[PDB]
Amino acid sequence: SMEMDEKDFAADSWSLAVDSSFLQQHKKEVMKQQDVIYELIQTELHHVRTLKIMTRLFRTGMLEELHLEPGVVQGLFPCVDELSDIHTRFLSQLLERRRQALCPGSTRNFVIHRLGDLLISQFSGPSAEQMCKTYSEFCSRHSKALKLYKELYARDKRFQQFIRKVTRPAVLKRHGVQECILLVTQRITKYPLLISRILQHSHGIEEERQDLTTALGLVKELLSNVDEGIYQLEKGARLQEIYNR
Amino acid sequence: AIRKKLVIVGDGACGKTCLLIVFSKDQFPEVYVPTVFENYVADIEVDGKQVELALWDTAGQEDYDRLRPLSYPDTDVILMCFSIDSPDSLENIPEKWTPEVKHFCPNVPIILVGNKKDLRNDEHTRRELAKMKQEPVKPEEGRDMANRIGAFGYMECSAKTKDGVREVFEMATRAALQA
Ligand SMILES: O=C1CC=C(OC(F)F)C=N1
Repeated sequence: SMEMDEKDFAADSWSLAVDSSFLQQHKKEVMKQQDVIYELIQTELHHVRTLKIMTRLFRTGMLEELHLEPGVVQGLFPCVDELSDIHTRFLSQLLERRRQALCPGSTRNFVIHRLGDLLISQFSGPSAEQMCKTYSEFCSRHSKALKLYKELYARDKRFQQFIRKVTRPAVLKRHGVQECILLVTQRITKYPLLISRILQHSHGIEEERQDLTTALGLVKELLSNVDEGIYQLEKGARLQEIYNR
Repeated sequence: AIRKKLVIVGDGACGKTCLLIVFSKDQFPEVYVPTVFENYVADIEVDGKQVELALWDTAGQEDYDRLRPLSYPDTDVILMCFSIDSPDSLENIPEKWTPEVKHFCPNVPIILVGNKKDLRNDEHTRRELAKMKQEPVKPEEGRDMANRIGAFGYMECSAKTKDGVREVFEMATRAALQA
C-alpha cells in the first residue's frame, strides 16, 4: 500500500476517519451506511496489499535470489498477476469514488451516496467473467500451492532462509505464503456480507437500494459459479483417480 | 514459539466473527463492530508454553461446499460454535458441521462453544423463543451435544461482555498442543 491510502484508511471506522465537526452534520443512518462502505474499501486496500506481498516480496524475490526449477514459483503463486490486475483496478474505482466525494479544502471529509452502480459493473460483463475464470483456476490450485510450499520449506535450506528472512518483520506477522493463499481464497466470500450490511442502511434513496440489491444477486451468482468450477489439482495425480472422482 | 492454526465453524447466526474480533482486539468495539474478520496471529502463553495461534473464520462460506474446505488444511484446533439464543443452531451441529469437520480434519480436537451466554437471562430473547415453542439452550444440553459428537470439551462465553472469551482461546491453545 501507499502512505496516502494507508493514512486515509488508518481509522477503525468512517466516523473516526472524518473530522468530528463533519460527522456531527450527518444523520445516524448515513454514518452507519458510511462505516460499512469504509470497511469494504479498507479491506479491498488490504486484499490488494496481500497480492503485492505475493507478487513483489515472495514471487519476484524467489526468482531473483533462489535457484528453483521452472514452473515451481508459478505453482506456489498461481494467477497472482491476473488477481492483482482485477483487484487493483477495482480498488482504483473505489478510491476514485471517495476522492470525487471529498469536500473542497479537505482530504478526509466525504460521503459516498452511489456505490451500487460501481458494484454492478464490477460483478457483471467481461470483468465478472474474468473474476470467475481467475478464481476457479486459483481455488482449484490452492491445495497444490500449500503442499509445494511445505515440501520446499522442509527440504531446501536456501528457501527456508529466504522465507525466514522476508517474513521476519512484524508487519508480515499474519502474511506468510500459506496465509496469503487462504486470505485470497476467503476474499470473494466476504463480498455478500459487506454488501448486505451496506444495503441494510441504503433505503433512503430507492435507486440506491435497487442497485445494491442487483449487485448482491450478481456477487452470489459469481460465487455459485466459482464454487461449481472447483476441483483440487494434485501433484503427480493419475488419470484413473481423476475420472473415478 | 510454535505455530498453531485455529478455525471456527458454525451457522451464520452463531456469532463466530464477533468472538474472533473481540479476542483479537481484547474488546467489544465501542464505536463500530466490523462485518468481517480477515485473519490474526495471537501471541498466547498457556501453562508456560509460548504459541503463535493463527485465527481463521469460515463466515461467508456456509453456502459454498467446495470453497469452504480450503480453510481446513493443517488446522490444529476446531472451535465449533452455536448460539445459546438459537436452539436451531445447536441441532445443526451433529449431522451437518460434525461429519464435515471429522472428514477434512481427522483427529483434530473439536471444542463445542456456546456463544451469547448473556442472552440466557435476557427477557426479549425468552419472549421471542417462546413464540416458536422454544427456550434458550440449557447448560446440560450443550454438554450433552459436546459429549455426543466426541468433542474434546464444552465451553460457554459472551462476545458482548468478554466473559469466558480468553479461557476458550487458551484452552484451544492447549488442545492444539496435545498429540
Ligand atoms: O490480552 C488479551 C487479549 C485478549 C483476551 O481475551 C479477552 F478479550 F477476552 C485476553 N487478553
